[PDB]
Amino acid sequence: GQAIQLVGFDGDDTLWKSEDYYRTAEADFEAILSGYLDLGDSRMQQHLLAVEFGYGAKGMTLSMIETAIELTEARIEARDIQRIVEIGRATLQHPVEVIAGVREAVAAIAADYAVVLITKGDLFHQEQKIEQSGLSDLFPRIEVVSEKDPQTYARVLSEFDLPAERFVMIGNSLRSDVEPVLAIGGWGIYTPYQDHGVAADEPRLREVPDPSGWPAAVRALDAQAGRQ
Amino acid sequence: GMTPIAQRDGQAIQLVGFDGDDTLWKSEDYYRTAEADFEAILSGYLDMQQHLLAVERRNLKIFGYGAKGMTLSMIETAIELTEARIEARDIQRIVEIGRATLQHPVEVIAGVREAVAAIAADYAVVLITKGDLFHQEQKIEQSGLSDLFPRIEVVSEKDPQTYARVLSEFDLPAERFVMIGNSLRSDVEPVLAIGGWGIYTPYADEPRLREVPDPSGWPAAVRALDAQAGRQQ
Ligand SMILES: [Cl-]
Ligand SMILES: [Cl-]
Ligand SMILES: [Cl-]
Ligand SMILES: [Mg+2]
Ligand SMILES: [Mg+2]
Repeated sequence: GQAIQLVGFDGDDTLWKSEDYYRTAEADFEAILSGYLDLGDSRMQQHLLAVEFGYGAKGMTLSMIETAIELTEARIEARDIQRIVEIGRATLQHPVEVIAGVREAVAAIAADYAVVLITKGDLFHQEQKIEQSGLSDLFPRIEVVSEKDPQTYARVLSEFDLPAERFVMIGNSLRSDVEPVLAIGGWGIYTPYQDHGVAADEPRLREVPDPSGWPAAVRALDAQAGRQ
Repeated sequence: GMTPIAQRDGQAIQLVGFDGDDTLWKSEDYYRTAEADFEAILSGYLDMQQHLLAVERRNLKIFGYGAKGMTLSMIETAIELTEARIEARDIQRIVEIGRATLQHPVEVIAGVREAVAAIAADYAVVLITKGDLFHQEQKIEQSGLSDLFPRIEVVSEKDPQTYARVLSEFDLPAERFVMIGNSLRSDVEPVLAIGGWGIYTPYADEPRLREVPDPSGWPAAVRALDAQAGRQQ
């Protein structure tokens, strides 16, 4: 006898660090290009954007490769393309660091609510991050998906036989973690770490600055769902 | 995530799993084309070559299966084979091979749709495949067979533990599951290992397996396996 029954959690940049490592890869990529191009010139013009193979580490590497070949008019040396491959390989072999307060927060939540990890990305690398994280033991239901759109979240909830009104999703993206869930009648917790359509006065949302606030926020949303 | 199958009385097998690549649709043809285009690029450097297995075997452990990792392993192999002589323009060409493979035409194999529909009349059906989730999802949509495969399960590896996990979610014991595929090693052997049944259809002994040369034989094979299963349980 309670309103919210299930709490979902994003992976990358919610449960564990990810973007930091992609920023390191990007820094290394630009260092390679700086041997060929004047990158201190508002004039380049990437457009890594255009070459997205995907947004995961494999897609990033192929995109970095195409970009480098394009921007250097195919003058880039094979030895330096090998260095871009080593960036992706290094990014793929990154043990993920769990975000401080996350294990405590999930444990506290898992004491009163069912939980599910819903992560979009490369299946292989995401399974590796889940394993590396040590968080498997708190998540008996784990979903890796190719897209976070309303229908994918709906499909997930349909497998739990649970209406969206009894679900809270926690994530670092208003666009891909909160908005789609609101769209099907759910609740969100946003912990920031792609314009989105979330209304400035959205009542079914809390912004929680760090994971230590997630349990209180779930309970707050649960009381609201009970009154509403 | 799979959800428990409604099991029917009066039959023993309840669920039939299908592989995709080289079972429901053509795949290997396109990978062989990829490999011949790769060799054609290399031919301008060297008098394929099989430094490629070396590289792919070590990269499996970071990429898993699929065309994206294949492309990166090809780049790495070409740079090795040509002692870093390979032109960026030709590496460009390797990336295009990979791009082409990632959108390869999905041509369903003769007789498959009728076989699947026939089986689906009496049994739950699931598509179980390893590799790239996004690419495998796109192949089922390109194929035209989406209406028959609402249940779709992409895994990182096809091994007994994985198959057992999939079945645990359907809440089904392995003796009520048949798996159909073209690879003995990946499709059939791991399912036999956890106590299931197998149909082996290679893409051009063992009482719980049938070797069936083409898909038109699959529905009869399922029925025969079901009959055997029922006499034992
Ligand atoms: Cl990717
Ligand atoms: Cl990913
Ligand atoms: Cl694949
Ligand atoms: Mg995230
Ligand atoms: Mg196959």
